[PDB]
Amino acid sequence: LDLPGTRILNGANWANNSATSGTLIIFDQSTPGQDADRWLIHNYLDGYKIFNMGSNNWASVSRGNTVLGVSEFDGQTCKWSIEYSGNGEEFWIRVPREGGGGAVWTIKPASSQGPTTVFLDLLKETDPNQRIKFAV
Amino acid sequence: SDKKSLMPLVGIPGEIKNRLNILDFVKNDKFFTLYVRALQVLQARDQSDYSSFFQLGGIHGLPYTEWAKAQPQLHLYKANYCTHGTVLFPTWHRAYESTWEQTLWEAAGTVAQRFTTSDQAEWIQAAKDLRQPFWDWGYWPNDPDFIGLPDQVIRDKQVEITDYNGTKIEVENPILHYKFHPIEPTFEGDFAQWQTTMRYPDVQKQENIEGMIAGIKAAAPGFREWTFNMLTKNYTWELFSNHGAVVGAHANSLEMVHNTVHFLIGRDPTLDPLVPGHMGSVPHAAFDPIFWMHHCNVDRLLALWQTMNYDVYVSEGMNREATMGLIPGQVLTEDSPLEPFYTKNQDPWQSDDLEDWETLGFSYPDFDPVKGKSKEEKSVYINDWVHKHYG
Ligand SMILES: O=c1cccccc1O
Ligand SMILES: [Cu+2]
Ligand SMILES: [Cu+2]
Ligand SMILES: [Ho]
Repeated sequence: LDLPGTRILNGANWANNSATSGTLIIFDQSTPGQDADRWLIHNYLDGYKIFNMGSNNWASVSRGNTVLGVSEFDGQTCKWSIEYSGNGEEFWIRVPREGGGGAVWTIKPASSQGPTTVFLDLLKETDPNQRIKFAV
Repeated sequence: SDKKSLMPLVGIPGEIKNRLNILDFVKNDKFFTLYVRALQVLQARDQSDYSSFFQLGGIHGLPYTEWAKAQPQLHLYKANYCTHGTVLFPTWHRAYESTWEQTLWEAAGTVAQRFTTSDQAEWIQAAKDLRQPFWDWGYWPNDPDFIGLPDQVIRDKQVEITDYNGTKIEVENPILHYKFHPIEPTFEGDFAQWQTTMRYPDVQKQENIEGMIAGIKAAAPGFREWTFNMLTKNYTWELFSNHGAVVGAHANSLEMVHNTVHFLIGRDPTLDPLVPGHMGSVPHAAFDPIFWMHHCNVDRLLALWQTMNYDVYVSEGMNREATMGLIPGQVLTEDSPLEPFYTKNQDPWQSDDLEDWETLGFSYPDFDPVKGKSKEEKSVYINDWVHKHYG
């Protein structure tokens, strides 16, 4: 009867996060531990909060323009906007900013040769590395 | 921030008044005149007007445009507003029904002013006391000759009302069909070929009204049995509200029973291949005036179940299909937004807000005898009334 949550995908690669600061949100095609690839997205205020069923970590804005998982919920860094991209079933996850224009999730490696984690850059409507689809 | 909605959902102000059974409703000469007239006004209104029959009907499914929004979005997700097969099914349609009802009410108010007879005080009073009627498709009085829908709803091409100077007049039945002006450009296939809403179409793409009526009668005992089960066999919200992830998994739910009623007006099940009418299809359904009567009884049956299973409400469930307000792959709770419906304070309506149905300005005859009593007393009495009525 338990909820399955969802998979946060980028193309074919799915999002995952392990326990243990603030851990990285790795986008690949191999799940590290149980439920590391399942996310629960509830509405939060006028945005959304994102929770990992495997590590119990929240997707957070972290000092240094990266998206890490954190243990304790923090409303200043754990709320997100999820806006439709305009094509397919692809979405932008967005840092809620005064009136809009906030930085969006970007799936690219840190300094090349992987691993492909989540970062924060300005939205480029054509950039495939920013498109996010969800699958239950 | 500012205004998000040009037409907030507020319901009906003043005294709480009942949504009546359609069979008794049509016998009320004043209520029926007002309904038909109000309906005439909404249907005549420009289809770009967000307070028109088309726009209000067009919220449910097609077209995929924003309804009464002050500012457009950058990238609009083209999909249905209505949530089907999720925990938010009965609650969303409560909001949807009242959105309709407040527009019908506000239109009828201006009609009652037009009357020039001496009994206009009784007209002005009837206009506020007006509500959307329901169709009790679960009550079969043990009569194979019985139909829960009067002739003014499913047969009459012309209905009798009272003109503003007391004279009886015949007018085109606005409850029977709705004429598009024009046909929606995004309507594809068969629905791009119908100038009016169509019920129970035959092989030659035309209405089979007599075949529709035979089919309702023949399933009327089977629906008594099914409604009775649905109300007294479901004890959790999950099994009562949605038909299930794989359609046909929750046979007992309100939605699943509610589904087969849509096809009774909309779809002949013996045809190969299927030729659905408007009511037989989700993205076109809410253009048929009978939709509001069917969904008034859905809201009624939800209210009856609520009385029995009190303080048992929206439970968390997944949202698999993307609607125009709901993200694909998110969780849905009592706090989840019911687009495109907004409160007088410009907040998205939530299930939580509309749990107590009277907050929207209506009740149901069933609840007259237990007014003021406790949840427990209303619980006992109604569970007897369901047993007396649908048993
Ligand atoms: O109108 C409908 C038609 C077909 C199937 C499911 C649900 C509906 O609400
Ligand atoms: Cu619906
Ligand atoms: Cu329906
Ligand atoms: Ho709420």
